[PDB]
Amino acid sequence: ASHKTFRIKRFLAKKQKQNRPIPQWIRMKTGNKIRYNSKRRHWRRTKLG
Amino acid sequence: VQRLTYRRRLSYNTASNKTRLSRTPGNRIVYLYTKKTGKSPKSACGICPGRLRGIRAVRPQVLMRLSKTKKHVSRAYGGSMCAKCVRDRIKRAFLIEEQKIVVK
Amino acid sequence: TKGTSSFGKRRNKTHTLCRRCGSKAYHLQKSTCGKCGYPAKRKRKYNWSAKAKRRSTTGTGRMRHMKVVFRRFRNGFREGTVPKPR
RNA sequence: AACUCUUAGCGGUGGAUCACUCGGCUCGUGCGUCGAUGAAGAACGCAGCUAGCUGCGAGAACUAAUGUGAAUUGCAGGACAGAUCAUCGACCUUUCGAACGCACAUUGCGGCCCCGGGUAUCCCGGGGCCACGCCUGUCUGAGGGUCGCC
RNA sequence: UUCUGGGUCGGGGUGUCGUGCGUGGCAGAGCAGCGCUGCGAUCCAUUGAAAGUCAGCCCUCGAUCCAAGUUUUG
RNA sequence: CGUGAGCUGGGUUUAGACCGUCGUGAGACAGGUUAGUUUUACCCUACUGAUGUGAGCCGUUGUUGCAAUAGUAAUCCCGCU
RNA sequence: UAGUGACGCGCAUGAAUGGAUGAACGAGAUUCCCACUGUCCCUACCUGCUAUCUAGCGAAACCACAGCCAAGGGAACGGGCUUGGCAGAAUCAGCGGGGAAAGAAGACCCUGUUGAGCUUGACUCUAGUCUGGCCCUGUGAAGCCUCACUUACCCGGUGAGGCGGGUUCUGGCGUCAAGCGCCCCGCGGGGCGCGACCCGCCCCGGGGACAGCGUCAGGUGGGGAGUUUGACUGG
RNA sequence: GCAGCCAGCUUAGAACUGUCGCGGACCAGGGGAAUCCGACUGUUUAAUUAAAACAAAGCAUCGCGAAGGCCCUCGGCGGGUGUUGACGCGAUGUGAUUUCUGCCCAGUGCUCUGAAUGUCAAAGU
RNA sequence: CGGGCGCAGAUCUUGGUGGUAGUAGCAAAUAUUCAAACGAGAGCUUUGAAGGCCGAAGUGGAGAAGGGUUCCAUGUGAACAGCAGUUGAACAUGGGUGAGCCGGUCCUAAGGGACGGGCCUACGCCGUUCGGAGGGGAGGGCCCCGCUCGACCGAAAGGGAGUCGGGUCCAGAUCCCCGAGCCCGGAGCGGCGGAGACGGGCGGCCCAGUGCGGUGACGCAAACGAACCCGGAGAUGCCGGCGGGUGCCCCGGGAAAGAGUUCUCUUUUCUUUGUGAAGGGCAGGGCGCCCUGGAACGGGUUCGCCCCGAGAGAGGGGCCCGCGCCCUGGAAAGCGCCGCGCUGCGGCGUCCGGUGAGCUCUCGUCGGCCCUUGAAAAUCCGGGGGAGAAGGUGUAAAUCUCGCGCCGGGCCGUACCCAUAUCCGCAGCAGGUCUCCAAGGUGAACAGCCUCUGGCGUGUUGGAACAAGGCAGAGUAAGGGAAGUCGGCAAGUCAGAUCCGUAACUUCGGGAUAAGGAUUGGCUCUAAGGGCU
RNA sequence: UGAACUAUGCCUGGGCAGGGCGAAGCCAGGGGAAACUCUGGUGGAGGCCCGCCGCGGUCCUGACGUGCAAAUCGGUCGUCC
Ligand SMILES: [Mg+2]
Ligand SMILES: [Mg+2]
Ligand SMILES: [Mg+2]
Ligand SMILES: [Mg+2]
Ligand SMILES: [Mg+2]
Ligand SMILES: [Mg+2]
Ligand SMILES: [Mg+2]
Ligand SMILES: [Mg+2]
Ligand SMILES: [Mg+2]
Ligand SMILES: [Mg+2]
Ligand SMILES: [Mg+2]
Ligand SMILES: [Mg+2]
Ligand SMILES: [Mg+2]
Ligand SMILES: [Mg+2]
Ligand SMILES: [Mg+2]
Ligand SMILES: [Mg+2]
Ligand SMILES: [Mg+2]
Ligand SMILES: [Mg+2]
Ligand SMILES: [Mg+2]
Ligand SMILES: [Mg+2]
Ligand SMILES: [Mg+2]
Ligand SMILES: [Mg+2]
Ligand SMILES: [Mg+2]
Ligand SMILES: [Mg+2]
Ligand SMILES: [Mg+2]
Ligand SMILES: [Mg+2]
Ligand SMILES: [Mg+2]
Ligand SMILES: [Mg+2]
Ligand SMILES: [Mg+2]
Ligand SMILES: [Mg+2]
Ligand SMILES: [Mg+2]
Ligand SMILES: [Mg+2]
Ligand SMILES: [Mg+2]
Ligand SMILES: [Mg+2]
Ligand SMILES: [Mg+2]
Ligand SMILES: [Mg+2]
Ligand SMILES: [Mg+2]
Ligand SMILES: [Mg+2]
Ligand SMILES: [Mg+2]
Ligand SMILES: [Mg+2]
Ligand SMILES: [Mg+2]
Ligand SMILES: [Mg+2]
Ligand SMILES: [Mg+2]
Ligand SMILES: [Mg+2]
Ligand SMILES: [Mg+2]
Ligand SMILES: [Mg+2]
Ligand SMILES: [Mg+2]
Ligand SMILES: [Mg+2]
Ligand SMILES: [Mg+2]
Ligand SMILES: [Mg+2]
Ligand SMILES: [Mg+2]
Ligand SMILES: [Mg+2]
Ligand SMILES: [Mg+2]
Ligand SMILES: [Mg+2]
Ligand SMILES: [Mg+2]
Ligand SMILES: [Mg+2]
Ligand SMILES: [Mg+2]
Ligand SMILES: [Mg+2]
Ligand SMILES: [Mg+2]
Ligand SMILES: [Mg+2]
Ligand SMILES: [Mg+2]
Ligand SMILES: [Mg+2]
Ligand SMILES: [Mg+2]
Ligand SMILES: [Mg+2]
Ligand SMILES: [Mg+2]
Ligand SMILES: [Mg+2]
Ligand SMILES: [Mg+2]
Ligand SMILES: [Mg+2]
Ligand SMILES: [Mg+2]
Ligand SMILES: [Mg+2]
Ligand SMILES: [Mg+2]
Ligand SMILES: [Mg+2]
Ligand SMILES: [Mg+2]
Ligand SMILES: [Mg+2]
Ligand SMILES: [Mg+2]
Ligand SMILES: [Mg+2]
Ligand SMILES: [Mg+2]
Ligand SMILES: [Mg+2]
Ligand SMILES: [Mg+2]
Ligand SMILES: [Zn+2]
Ligand SMILES: [Zn+2]
Repeated sequence: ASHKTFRIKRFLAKKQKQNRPIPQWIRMKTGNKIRYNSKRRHWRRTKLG
Repeated sequence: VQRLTYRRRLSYNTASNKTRLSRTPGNRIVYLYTKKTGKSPKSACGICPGRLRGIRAVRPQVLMRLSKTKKHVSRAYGGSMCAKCVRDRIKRAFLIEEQKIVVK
Repeated sequence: TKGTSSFGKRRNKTHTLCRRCGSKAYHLQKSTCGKCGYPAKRKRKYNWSAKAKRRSTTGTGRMRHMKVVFRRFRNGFREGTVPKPR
């Protein structure tokens, strides 16, 4: 909704900044141990609650 | 004929969401949110059903920005009591005081 | 009816994020969290759920100040003094 | 011919088996230390490139000190190269939270003191405060409650 | 697959429906203007007209095109 | 007591409800009455039709045919004389 | 065998466990008539979307092994066994005979010393409630009981505003005292008293050692709790 | 006393007219005579029963004057009815109107006595 | 020597893989076609044209809740979007939500919940304006005056001061830009002006003056005033009739500017023809408001009513609302057309009327209905009150003067979707989910059907056939007409409107559109039903 | 631990074309010796009627029934101050 509280908007701001894929140089660091961001969420298939 | 929409978040035909159709210089018919109609004061007697005369019929907080002359008349109880009952209040006050002198 | 057509009428939050435990169990009309008991002064922690106790006991968070006591204890809670300079 | 079935080779599918193990489990030992001086927990934020984890708190991927003695490393870049790491007695440590001015699906609404600025007034910013219960003491009081003095 | 043959059009036959558009009318309840003229459903004539008719109707009478080339078999 | 992935649910035989009898009652009736979700075949056979089929051979291919076997069918009535 | 109207020793109708009646109303149950129609005689034709074929895409239920029959016997209805009939690749579209087809540890029935919902005149209790004793509970008087006392206790009212004893002639107006007395400041200013009586021990009323509380005791108690409600048996 | 001008939209009547067709599509009650049940409107088993079931107005009974009736709470003589006061609140039955509603108090239950003979706890004697 | 020591079963557990099976299936809401472009690649993207649909109770345009980046640009075409994809709500990289006057914030509604007290072994519970020594504020200068005083929380649809016009972006907008305002708060001088303030009687003296007008309703830019009290506004339901005003629609200009048609006809058809807030003025509407006066032969008057010696009619006034028109705004801007230039400058126009059982919205007015009476509070205002303050002859105290000037207005939300693909139902699910706006024709209609504005490709795919059997078209069907069937199940008949005609029974209301009839088109006329000078 | 579904209550909001029957009240005109009646019009009441939206969900025991859907779809239908 357009009507948001500051806590909800601050909560959605954090989840919006975590929905970024891993940097490419991370796979060169850990030896391809972390291949992808397993915590990527889509706005349709998984909701926040 | 063009179909116009609301200009605010409120989407229900409540008493605060009242509009009127206004034609703009851009030849557009837009909604213009109206103020609720005010009421002129009633007489403090509680008998006369009509409202007082010589007083603006505006909202309560609009009376704060109006001058004092626009909120009463130049009579004794003007602005709170009607002229008809003020005459009755004067004659009732006089005649009762005269009956209290007869008993003395 | 009782099934699919009833799930469409769900657009009113019953619980929100609690200010004490951060969980989405703060009942709005009751004004009481369902997970930590906020705003009651004492946290609800029942012994009939070892897993629930395991998820929010001491040691499951940061322990910003309790981990420092562990380091200060092994030195006798030394205060006021400083190491001998070079 | 094909198709079907059987047999073996090879190739797939699949993941068993085996070998491995910075993990678990169990036993034993020594300690046995939270918090209004703000705990546990939570939220948010913090990296040159950083999502998570982890570590930190606007001094935010660590400061100082001490020990150590040349690295960190994915890529750079840059070390005032005493690098880095460990220890950790100094310092720092946002918000919510027993959470404490009143509240909170609100970064909502107040009050006091002081300081600085625009100019005592007001406005703006900063600092210190204002919860509840209770103890000792001070101060200010209350009641012909019991007296004294009149 | 050229002695030819096969298509596409056209024509005719057939049947279906029902008298086309346009034009004309000294047909038209009338009405409106100056006998004239305008408006006017319908009506008459042209006009058993018009329309469409093998795509699974019939017959060519003409016109204009077309002739290839998949796989396999003793 | 052929035949509900053939149908139809009228009846019986869930839960609603009424009447009568019975029971203190909850309820019962082998009494009556009213309303009451009839799900799935694309698998294998069988059957119905439809392609194709003797992988070995101077066989390939076409026409006209023969035919085992299987199916099988007609039925009853009236009027005149 | 329906419907309606009658008949009524009515298995087993009946009067607020309401009887009888009844306009209007009814997606209520039932009977008949007209009209109407493919409901039927008796089926046919047309259209769309499918089924079908194709490109792409692409499941599930189900599955001991499987899948031609007749009889036989058999756990008394084979698909396999016996004796016969017999039997030819690989498939398509249908189809609903069979697979005692699938779906579901039969819901009917019985059994279990397995429950639950519910009901009573089941067994055993229980909240509540009634009643008695004790307790808070004292005081005075009269003949255990009655009547009094207020201070316990209880209730009501109020912004705890006048307790005890010594303004009705109108749908006005009423707000910190006029006035008088006394006294103090340097004609301006201030205080006190009367006005507005004194005294008093409880704010004013209504109860009153009774209600009520606490605790035992008796009754009541399917409101509630727990549990039971034999077995044998041609089910 | 009207003349001039302006302004619509309906209604009625008539002629003519086409193939007697014309609410031409669309929109849009089949009707009648009876029985049963419930008066009606309303309500109900979300996902098999929309009904004759529930409710209903009406009718009738019952309880209760507040230290009360009914009911809530582990508890405060706290709470609901109750910002209430019998034309009210609470508990039931029946089910509009019309017409009636008979007989039975033995049984069960409720209730009222106490010239109450029995049974009869704790405590007290 | 010690075991977690040997599996085919347990509708075993976990994981994996088959047959079925290139099978069922990708079949609800009419629709696509041609060409071109980009591209390795096109039924599906884009562009144009064509033909269609949603048809204003939209498949349209905007919100609430909810979602939370889904918004926008660019790139990619692996995976996903049940065919494809050059496409996407996918992926990747960037960007985007700007407020004193929109909302939150303020108020209390139901309610929640502290406080006192009580209860509870206790965590705690009860209770909610009551119940405590519950006031933290004074005026007056160390003194007397304050509870009707019960914290606080609780509405993004209640109450609640004040922002509108034009323009601008790839996405923002009543927030940005420009322009025009407004509200509130703030000012020992609160900055000026005006008001208070106009003069009298004696010859310098002395005395006034907290405004003024109208018979009145009431009017003037202002026009002292506390405690306390009174009252008003906030703040009143539903329904019906009528009237005023906008918007829309409609009609006439033989009106202007473009455009469509022009085979024939059409002085034709279509489109565009405008002005914000605030302020001033004036129409219009309303008034149990005033003065004069006096009514029966009662009169006035509405669609209905209602009104009148407690005073009509009539005449003359007063007040309120004026969202209508004019003006300031403000034509400079906006639209329409034409012209030049370039890769922004000019010209012209933006006109004049008619109406309505028209539809909405709104402001009014008169009623109807209730054994139903249809909120509180913040806040604001008027009056009563005359305690006080002010100066002694020109001023002072004081000022509700949108007269004017000066300063400030913090915090949070703000993109987008809002549903046949951004919400919920495991999904781009035929389900569910609160509102606003709403055109032309037909017609009684917000019915169905068609069209315009806007939107769209037919709803998770195309192509070719047109067998059986289905589902739907509520397709049609000779003769018979319920013989079908448990049963007229099914759908068939009837249907609108006008004119006639309507029984049994009844609670007199009804039954009733009972039943049963006739009529209905087109065209050309006649007649009647109005207003205005 | 839940009343985001649903049941009831409370508070504050929102919403419901066009027609039909047409009650009180009112007006005027007839009939009558009077009591009073009759006719027309007006008026617009109703848990009134038809019916759209909405809210419901009768029948087809239609569709669907590994569905669009763990209850949906179509027509029909109930109500719609
Ligand atoms: Mg979702
Ligand atoms: Mg604990
Ligand atoms: Mg072998
Ligand atoms: Mg292998
Ligand atoms: Mg802290
Ligand atoms: Mg041919
Ligand atoms: Mg037999
Ligand atoms: Mg049988
Ligand atoms: Mg069978
Ligand atoms: Mg069956
Ligand atoms: Mg059978
Ligand atoms: Mg049956
Ligand atoms: Mg049954
Ligand atoms: Mg039955
Ligand atoms: Mg039924
Ligand atoms: Mg029969
Ligand atoms: Mg009979
Ligand atoms: Mg009997
Ligand atoms: Mg009786
Ligand atoms: Mg009986
Ligand atoms: Mg019914
Ligand atoms: Mg078998
Ligand atoms: Mg099986
Ligand atoms: Mg079993
Ligand atoms: Mg046994
Ligand atoms: Mg049991
Ligand atoms: Mg049970
Ligand atoms: Mg029991
Ligand atoms: Mg037995
Ligand atoms: Mg009978
Ligand atoms: Mg009924
Ligand atoms: Mg009855
Ligand atoms: Mg009903
Ligand atoms: Mg049901
Ligand atoms: Mg029903
Ligand atoms: Mg009944
Ligand atoms: Mg009765
Ligand atoms: Mg009874
Ligand atoms: Mg008896
Ligand atoms: Mg083992
Ligand atoms: Mg195994
Ligand atoms: Mg982004
Ligand atoms: Mg795909
Ligand atoms: Mg691209
Ligand atoms: Mg997009
Ligand atoms: Mg993304
Ligand atoms: Mg609040
Ligand atoms: Mg509001
Ligand atoms: Mg209100
Ligand atoms: Mg936008
Ligand atoms: Mg002056
Ligand atoms: Mg005064
Ligand atoms: Mg009105
Ligand atoms: Mg005054
Ligand atoms: Mg927006
Ligand atoms: Mg959907
Ligand atoms: Mg979910
Ligand atoms: Mg129309
Ligand atoms: Mg509308
Ligand atoms: Mg329409
Ligand atoms: Mg398509
Ligand atoms: Mg879709
Ligand atoms: Mg067919
Ligand atoms: Mg059919
Ligand atoms: Mg038909
Ligand atoms: Mg026929
Ligand atoms: Mg028959
Ligand atoms: Mg038969
Ligand atoms: Mg039928
Ligand atoms: Mg009838
Ligand atoms: Mg509710
Ligand atoms: Mg009906
Ligand atoms: Mg309807
Ligand atoms: Mg519906
Ligand atoms: Mg349906
Ligand atoms: Mg039915
Ligand atoms: Mg039926
Ligand atoms: Mg069905
Ligand atoms: Mg099927
Ligand atoms: Zn008055
Ligand atoms: Zn919590």
